[PDB]
Amino acid sequence: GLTEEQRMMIRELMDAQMKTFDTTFSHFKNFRLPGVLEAAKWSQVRKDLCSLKVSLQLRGEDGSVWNYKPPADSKEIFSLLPHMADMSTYMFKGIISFAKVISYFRDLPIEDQISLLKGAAFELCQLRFNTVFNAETGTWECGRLSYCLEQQLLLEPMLKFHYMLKKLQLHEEEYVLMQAISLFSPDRPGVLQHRVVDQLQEQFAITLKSYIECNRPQPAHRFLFLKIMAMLTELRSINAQHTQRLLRIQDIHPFATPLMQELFGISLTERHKILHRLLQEGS
Amino acid sequence: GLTEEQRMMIRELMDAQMKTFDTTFSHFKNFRLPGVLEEAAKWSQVRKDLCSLKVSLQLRGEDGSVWNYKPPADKEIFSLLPHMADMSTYMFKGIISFAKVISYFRDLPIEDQISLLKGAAFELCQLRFNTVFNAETGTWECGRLSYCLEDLLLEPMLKFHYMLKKLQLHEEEYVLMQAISLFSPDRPGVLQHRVVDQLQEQFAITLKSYIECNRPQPAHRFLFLKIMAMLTELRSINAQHTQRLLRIQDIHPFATPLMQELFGISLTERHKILHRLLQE
Ligand SMILES: CCC[C@H](CC)Oc1ccc(C(C)(C)C)cc1NC(=O)c1nnn(-c2cc(OC)ccc2OC)c1C
Ligand SMILES: CCC[C@H](CC)Oc1ccc(C(C)(C)C)cc1NC(=O)c1nnn(-c2cc(OC)ccc2OC)c1C
Repeated sequence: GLTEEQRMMIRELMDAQMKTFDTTFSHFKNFRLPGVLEAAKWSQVRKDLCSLKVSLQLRGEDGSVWNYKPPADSKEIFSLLPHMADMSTYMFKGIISFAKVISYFRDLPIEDQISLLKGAAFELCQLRFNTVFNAETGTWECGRLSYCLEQQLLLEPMLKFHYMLKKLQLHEEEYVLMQAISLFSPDRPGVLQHRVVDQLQEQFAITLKSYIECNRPQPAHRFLFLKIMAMLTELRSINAQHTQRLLRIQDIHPFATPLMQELFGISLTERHKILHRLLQEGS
Repeated sequence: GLTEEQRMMIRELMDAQMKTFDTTFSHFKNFRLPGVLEEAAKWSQVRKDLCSLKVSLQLRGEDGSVWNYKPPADKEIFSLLPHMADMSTYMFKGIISFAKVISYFRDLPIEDQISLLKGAAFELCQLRFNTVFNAETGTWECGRLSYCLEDLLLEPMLKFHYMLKKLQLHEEEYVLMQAISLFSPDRPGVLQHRVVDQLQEQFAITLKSYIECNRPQPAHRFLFLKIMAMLTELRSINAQHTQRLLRIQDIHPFATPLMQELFGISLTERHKILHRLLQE
């Protein structure tokens, strides 16, 4: 059905996903939590966060449950950001390990490996979040941790993206191929090997198109490849929107972890020491 | 009305209660919380104890947020023990200060003060908890903290709080219950048996007189005897749960240093912490 390299290409991506995606978040610990007790600069920031209002649930090995309901909109809308920054950083660290396992990624120059991950970090993080997202309950089920949302919501692009993508009912192979196509974006800022990364991206897209033809005869999956490519384009647009929105919040309320600071621009390898160090460390 | 000495008795008890009862729990900080992670017959008795009064904890925040802790189901039954040990220790400190403000209590020998507090600590604590208990929601409202019961009256402690709240007692009747319970002449280790009994009788007479003077005559003709019956039932619950606490401590230590003295884990030589608090 698939060519020998296509079969090996999917097997490597699926193996990398298994080795680097902590779906139960069993190794996510020592994270911050909400404590137990210039007009437009502050207004426009709040206008977006209301759509992303979530309640946190922390289940334990003994069966107990901690549940955090967020405060209502009235500096109280930034109570969950230190936790989300710790969670995002943990997810990105798994994303970094995902790229290190891919052979086509290791052979790139070290600065291109930094540039590619810097542009696809948010996109690969939301793709993984979609696999743990529950469309019915509106909850991201992250093992011990759960994030439950609190029409006017779908107006937010990130929310509409997760519902549209979950509605496609993608296989694990299609998800990990989306991650590869997003990661190997030749037109990211700072990329040097534009041609090599572009050639790699094209082979992943062909492999995705071929895989869909071999496993989706159903009419519900008509034009699924073109739908996926459109979603990846939309996710890249959402990346630019949220990355700039995040910088505004950091400007008013510092919350980014040291690794997240490198991702935002707050020698290439000299200003990305943590990312450079993580790219040299092995699994 | 009441005699001037009876009025001064209530005025001093109310003054002590005002100075020593943090009704809003504003100073109850730095407490432990459940984390985010033959001996058979010993554990057999322990499980039967903890599963009787399982509660869920709620934490309202200054910003309006709410933390809520649901307990597990049947070494998992020990998750709320450190928090309650912190809560009981804080409550008893206010109980100790309550007795120190009473002049009739300071004039007692230091050993009798230890014996009385040792036997009335649990009873005076549940009486104070009853005033912050909501019968409708089944929740003890301790300011920022709330303890909600989990889906009862079969348990005596549970029916006690509902029956006592049903009486709708005044502040003066509550603080008189505390005095009658504190000045129990038949506590273990009490020496001044006659003096404490005479004091308890004066508190009881004052309580009976207060009810006759501030309540409708026929509707509350047995309200005093209802109160005495509740105090009798509460003293039985004391020995039952204090024995229950000794079992749990034997298998799983959780009691704070002050609680250890309260349980038996020279009367002043084995109650040095309690002795120090009575001196200051
Ligand atoms: C599915 C979306 C994720 C998350 C999981 C349930 O949903 C949220 C829920 C509630 C909230 C608030 C409003 C209550 C705080 C936020 C979020 N979402 C983030 O916290 C988030 N998601 N991705 N990133 C991110 C990561 C990055 O690389 C490390 C670079 C740039 C990034 O943002 C441009 C971040 C910071
Ligand atoms: C009814 C109101 C109390 C409390 C508030 C909701 O209900 C509980 C709920 C759950 C639990 C567990 C089972 C989950 C731990 C326990 C308790 N109850 C105690 O934690 C308690 N209440 N009083 N005392 C006490 C005090 C003392 O000196 C002041 C001496 C000996 C004492 O115990 C014999 C204690 C230790």
